[PDB]
Amino acid sequence: CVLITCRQHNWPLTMGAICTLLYADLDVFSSTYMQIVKLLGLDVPSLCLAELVKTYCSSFKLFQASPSVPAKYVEDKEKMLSRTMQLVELANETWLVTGRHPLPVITAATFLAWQSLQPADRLSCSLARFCKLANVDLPYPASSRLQELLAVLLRMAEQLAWLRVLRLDKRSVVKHIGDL
Amino acid sequence: GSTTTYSSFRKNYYSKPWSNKETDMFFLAISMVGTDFSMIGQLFPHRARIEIKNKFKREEKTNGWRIDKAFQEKRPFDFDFFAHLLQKVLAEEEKRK
DNA sequence: CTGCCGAAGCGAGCACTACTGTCACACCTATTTTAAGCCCTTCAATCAAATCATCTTTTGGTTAGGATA
DNA sequence: TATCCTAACCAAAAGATGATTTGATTGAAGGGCTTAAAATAGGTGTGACGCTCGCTTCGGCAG
Repeated sequence: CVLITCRQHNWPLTMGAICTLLYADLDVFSSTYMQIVKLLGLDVPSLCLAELVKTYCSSFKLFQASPSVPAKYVEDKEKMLSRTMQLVELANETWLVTGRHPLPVITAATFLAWQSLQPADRLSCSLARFCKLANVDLPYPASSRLQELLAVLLRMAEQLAWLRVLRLDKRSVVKHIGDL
Repeated sequence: GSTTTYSSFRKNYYSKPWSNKETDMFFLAISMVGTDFSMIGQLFPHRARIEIKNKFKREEKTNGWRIDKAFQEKRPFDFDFFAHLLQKVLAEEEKRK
């Protein structure tokens, strides 16, 4: 009920946050949700892609220094959120989001945006090595989305000679997205 | 605990892969028992009845001809003999490996 | 030897605990075909970092290339 | 001689360089399951329900 209520007012929320409390299980509450919605025939919006990023990105601990994240890890929220918006706009039109869980897409986009804002200090990091410093947990499909997007950017790069001349690959392309 | 409680479908747990000699023994049981997946599950205590049904479904995709060939290769049925054969052949597989 | 009637005392309306049982139906048994995703080992195949074998520049230092004292 | 400077170069210091194995990364599958449907059979176990006139108490004599 609260899920549908928040959806009517497009208030951001996700299933896991709710189900952590109710002793719930995916089958149980998903089936109950389908039953209630099809019983009452109520209309309800979907999770807008940009709706959830605003609160999700603000949850990171990258915006101020800490022993887990020295300055070389600290970053400004505005730049990375703009980069992630510029990445998700690529994701959907490339069919990447349809039929998939979105939060893996957001996780991969944020990880790579943070890396490429200071890659010299950040190309040495890793998905888990990142997420643990900000007290974040990551999807396994995050790697799948990362491979997909890396393929997409390597496909993108060959269209420009002054990017093609560098013979970009997985190792190097991360620092060039600012130009792409 | 953190708000980023990732959720994904976990019903696809890691089950032990099926052995080749175990598959041969499954076909032998098809020949000598039939398609009674409950009694097969008793014969294969390592495998529950739902695993037996899954094995049937996977094998029938291409090896349905072998299912029929085994089913027509009928044999007298003995639980004790089947158990001894299973354990002995698995031990011999371990020794060969 | 009863009791009248005094003296001391307090009071308030105005202050521009539940079952509990029946009972009915949620709950199951049985499955079959998509079609995407998500899921952990597990094997098979390949990629990546530290070490080993090897080349080079200086300090110690000679012969030899050179010099003073 | 006894010694230093110092081309070339031994020897090691030290500075560093190409290839290999081993630690690590990886694709895809092993394998497992869901919604969308058709359904009828048998059941058992949960859980609906600031005074100041009025009014009260009790001793000390009259008759």
